[PDB]
Amino acid sequence: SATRRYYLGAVELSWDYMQSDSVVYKKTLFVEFTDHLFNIAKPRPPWMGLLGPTIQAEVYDTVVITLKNMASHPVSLHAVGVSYWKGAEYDDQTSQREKEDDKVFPGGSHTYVWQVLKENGPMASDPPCLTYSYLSHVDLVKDLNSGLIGALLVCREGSLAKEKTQTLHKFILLFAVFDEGKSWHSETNNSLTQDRDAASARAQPKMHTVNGYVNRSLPGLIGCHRKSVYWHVIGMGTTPEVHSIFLEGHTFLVRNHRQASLEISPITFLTAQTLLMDLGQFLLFCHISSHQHDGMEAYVKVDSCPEEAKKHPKTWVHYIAAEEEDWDYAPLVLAPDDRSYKSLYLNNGPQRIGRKYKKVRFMAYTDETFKTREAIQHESGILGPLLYGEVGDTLLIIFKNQASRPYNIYPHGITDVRPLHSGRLPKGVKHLKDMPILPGEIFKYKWTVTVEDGPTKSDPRCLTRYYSSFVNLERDLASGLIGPLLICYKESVDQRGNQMMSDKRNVILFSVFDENRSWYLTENIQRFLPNPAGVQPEDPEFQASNIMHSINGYVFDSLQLSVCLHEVAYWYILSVGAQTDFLSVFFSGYTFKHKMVYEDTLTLFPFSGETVFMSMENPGLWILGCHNSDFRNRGMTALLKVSSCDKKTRHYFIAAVERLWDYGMSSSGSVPQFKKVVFQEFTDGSFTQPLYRGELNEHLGLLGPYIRAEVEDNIMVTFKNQASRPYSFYSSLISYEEDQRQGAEPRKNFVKPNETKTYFWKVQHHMAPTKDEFDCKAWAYFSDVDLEKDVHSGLIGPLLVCRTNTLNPAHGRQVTVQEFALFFTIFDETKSWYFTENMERNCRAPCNIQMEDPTFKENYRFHAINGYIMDTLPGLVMAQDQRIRWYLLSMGSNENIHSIHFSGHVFTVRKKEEYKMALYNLYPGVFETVEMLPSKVGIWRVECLIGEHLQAGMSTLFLVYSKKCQTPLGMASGHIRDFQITASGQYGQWAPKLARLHYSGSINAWSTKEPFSWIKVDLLAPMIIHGIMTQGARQKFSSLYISQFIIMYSLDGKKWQTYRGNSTGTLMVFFGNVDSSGIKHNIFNPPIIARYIRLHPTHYSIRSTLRMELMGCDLNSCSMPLGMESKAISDAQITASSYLTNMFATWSPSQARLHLQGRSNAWRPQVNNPKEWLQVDFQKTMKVTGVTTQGVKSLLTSMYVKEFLISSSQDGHQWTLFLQNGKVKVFQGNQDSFTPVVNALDPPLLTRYLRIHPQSWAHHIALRLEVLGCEAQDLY
Repeated sequence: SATRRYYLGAVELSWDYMQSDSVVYKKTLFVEFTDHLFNIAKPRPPWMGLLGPTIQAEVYDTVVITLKNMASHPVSLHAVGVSYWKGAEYDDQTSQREKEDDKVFPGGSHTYVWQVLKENGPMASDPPCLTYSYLSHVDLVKDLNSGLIGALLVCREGSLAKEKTQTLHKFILLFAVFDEGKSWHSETNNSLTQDRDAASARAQPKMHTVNGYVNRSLPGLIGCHRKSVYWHVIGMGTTPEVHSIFLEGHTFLVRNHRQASLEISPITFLTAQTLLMDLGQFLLFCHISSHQHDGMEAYVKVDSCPEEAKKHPKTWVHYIAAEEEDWDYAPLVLAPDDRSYKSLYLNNGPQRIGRKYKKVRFMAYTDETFKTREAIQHESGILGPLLYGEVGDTLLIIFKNQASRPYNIYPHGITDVRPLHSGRLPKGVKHLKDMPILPGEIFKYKWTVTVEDGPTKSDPRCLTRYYSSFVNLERDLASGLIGPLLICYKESVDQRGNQMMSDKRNVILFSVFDENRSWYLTENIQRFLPNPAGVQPEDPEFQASNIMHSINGYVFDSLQLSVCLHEVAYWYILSVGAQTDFLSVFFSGYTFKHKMVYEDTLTLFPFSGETVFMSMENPGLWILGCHNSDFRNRGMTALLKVSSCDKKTRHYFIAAVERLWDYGMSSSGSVPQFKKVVFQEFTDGSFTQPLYRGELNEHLGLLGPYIRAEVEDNIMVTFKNQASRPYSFYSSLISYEEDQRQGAEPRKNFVKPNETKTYFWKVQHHMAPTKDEFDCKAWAYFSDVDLEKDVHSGLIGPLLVCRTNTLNPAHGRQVTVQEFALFFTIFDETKSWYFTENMERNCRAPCNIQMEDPTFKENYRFHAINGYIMDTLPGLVMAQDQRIRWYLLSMGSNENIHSIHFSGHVFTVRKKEEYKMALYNLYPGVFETVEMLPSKVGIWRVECLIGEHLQAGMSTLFLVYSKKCQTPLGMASGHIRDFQITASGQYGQWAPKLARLHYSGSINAWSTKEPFSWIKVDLLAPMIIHGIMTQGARQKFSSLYISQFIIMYSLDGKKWQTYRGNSTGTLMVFFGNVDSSGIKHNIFNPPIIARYIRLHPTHYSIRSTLRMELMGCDLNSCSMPLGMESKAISDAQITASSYLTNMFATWSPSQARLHLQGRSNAWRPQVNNPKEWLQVDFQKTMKVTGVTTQGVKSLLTSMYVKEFLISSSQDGHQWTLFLQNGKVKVFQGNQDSFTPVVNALDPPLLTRYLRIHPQSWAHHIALRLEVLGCEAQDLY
């Protein structure tokens, strides 16, 4: 274990972005220093720029970061991906010492210790170094937008030394979107802002930047020739805004996958690897057009450095020509609907052109003179002839510009384009991509595929690329110059062109052809419109009619993809259009194999493309489209008509009961109660009595019941709508085999109010997790009547499909792993099905009801986790050292990208191989199952780090408790005072005060006479109650067994919850022994967390007499034993002043084990004096909650220390006698030799050594002690 010590410091510096180091924007950044004196800063490479110093560590390493705060605003240091103990200021219930790390005030410092453990180490199938980051978590939004961020690297064991020899040449890239408006250092005009507008200063424009440098001013990026340079990418977006980072002529490698671009969602860490096999000053630019206008571009100045079954290249002769054609977007559609949105698109008027437009389409030809067209199918539509090619293949693209405008041909994946025989390119034309081929010219191209652009072994068989004209980046695509390119792997495409066993080669283009930018715009205006003078350039309606959201160039289900049944086929999806945001492309009830993982949502970034692989077996007609509500409404749909290519019943009952749901504002002027519809499980088919939700299912919240089923476990879900609107039940897994009866009619569910419908399907392998995945895979079910509105209303629930023999048969769920499903989304109640009723009931006059007002929409917007806003989601309890399987999922609009983070925790993602991650980025429709191992006990916060998403409140608290803190809570010991105990009634003799365990006389618990007599005990603070003792009891010759009570608990004394736990019934019957004496100590599994417990006896054997004792530990679960009876500490650590070690009866300190008998059963010093001690070592700074001294009975004589002391020391020399308020606290040791006496330290002592001084004893000093406490940080 090598300790690596850094000295960080947050300093305010006048950053200047563009100008290598625009306007001088004040920024606060982490700056490393040489020593703790904080005088000299370590030199920084120029390419780092506005980025915190890199912190590197290996497995089993430890870092001691001393963070000073020289700024004028509070700063913390919250590392990600490493283990540490209590830098986040949230509710965790910890003392002042453990809250200092959460926030650091200016002029102060704190020594964080992010010890790296084996769980943080990369797996075998992972890159040698993993990319993480650290930041300031005081405010998140303002901190990130103020530049406070660094980098963190967790490499393999000893891998730093090897990296020194074979330098992997790692680059640290920060794709920051720093916005000066929402930063810690935003314009100070807010002070005395009257008559001095803050918007005059350009409204603090956001700066799309790379490492703090904008518009190609990165002065340090220098690669090496033939060098596999590694990249470490960190995204910094407070707002949910994406980026697409491209490298000129270079393709990245992430997870052994050929990423043509970097999908940089707001907060993302990834490790890339680009094999630099070329010289020149390349460009690292953002390709999405709205960000292409921005300045997120950089220089990659690669330089030379000193040195230390087709299988042949085949030519591809093609004759592509640009032809002017009148394209009909929706030719086979019916009349436009009244004056709806369809009439905006497919209708003709003074401001509307209609469905026909003048464009240019890439047309194939069978000759070099371009005088004979080929056969173009209706499926392709606007797409040109298909282009392909294995690695190392030449593509003779003979291109003729038959159209009246200069157009050319150029691929996007292939980086080697040769102009056939060496010819002189005209002046000003450096490459073949910007060649303006004049009309009639037949200039040719040759595309040689290289390994650097071909698919890898881990990648799918073919790659989804495209070819298009590049004379103008926007208008050429807007005019219909698009075509597919298939860079396939070797031994998969023959010399003819068709793929080896090309069953159904289907290409779909989810792209938007903005007809406002078509080259033939004025021609369309003066041809297809009656009076061209009526056209206004700035008319929003005229512009709106131009835009045509189309699939393959078809709008409003004009494209009918006739796919065969029982047939295996591929789908190369291409989102290359005017869209500036990702598309949640989905197939109706069709999971597709993507990244070696089955899923029913493919996220495609602009100018990208991902191939998928699905086997068609579900009959019936389906609607392929995008999850985006608006895009599907504008016409981004297609009929995936799949007809027959003619050559353990786990029953569930779900109802959409419309219940008044609040977002937890009651616990977080009246509480705004919103009416929402939610799935709900019901016991019987009449939907009268529902399944009550126990403590283990309390975390579900707004979600529906767990629809759990194993492989080949045919689910049967009966759904009856208890609502006002006709909702439905539909999950992506439902195999509608009943659609085979007729074949073509669209599926209808539309379950009317007070109507019932049955869904029955068999779970198949493709929806089950694979061998390399976890035990249970997550899905979702919702309503397909209106996906967006139904989800916004609250109809959503997880459908877990697990592997064989994973769910426990008795409980119906996997018990060995604590399953936990989460759902992140934004809930704008202005867009709910019940919005009118909710708004009337929640906001009455003088409310200013304005659906267009942004602040009004904010109030109805709720960034919630499972329906709860401010860390309110209850029911998150996990046992330490126990496997957990979180099912993270999210669904919604395009602003629904979240960065799930478990504070002080990391999780493995067995997606394709066993990968390791610490910040998962979820996309709408993506249902990913992860597994985590809880290390430290306490309260940690699950949160999304996406700026205002967390600021508005998207976060929750989960509790990790130790299953070893079962200490008595103080009932019988007298720690629980009598005034805290109250009851309602009593017996003739027994009283509520006299309820202590093993009390004097016949009194041993509480007893009562009148029925329905509850008794409650106020613990004055929430505690994890692990159970209540139940042994034999009696009184006045009345032998009585357990009284069969039911427990109610509450955190405030009002919200009384009945406990069921593992019980399927609404309550758990706490029975036990039967005569008078059997020991049936009740167990709370899962434990009860409440400030108030209450006992309600139901059975009345004799009168009510029982036997009880509260057993539980506190919130921090620090009552666990450090280990004395378990021999956790070695004999060498236990030293004594003297001992009476003998032959038969050794009296050495090594025999001080708790509850050990025999001749050698305890420790007895040679001299019985008050100055003796029993110093024990921990080898680590350990928190000591208390000391439980005990006596012993050596043969016949009974000896015990009646009173002892404590003397702590961090090294064994600085002994400190324990003192309570200045007077030595001499704990009461023992009263007999057979019963331990607990003596809690107040406050608990963190120390490496402590001494037990036996001030008083009986006969000979005897000490069978046992220390209590939990592990803590060292004092580095």
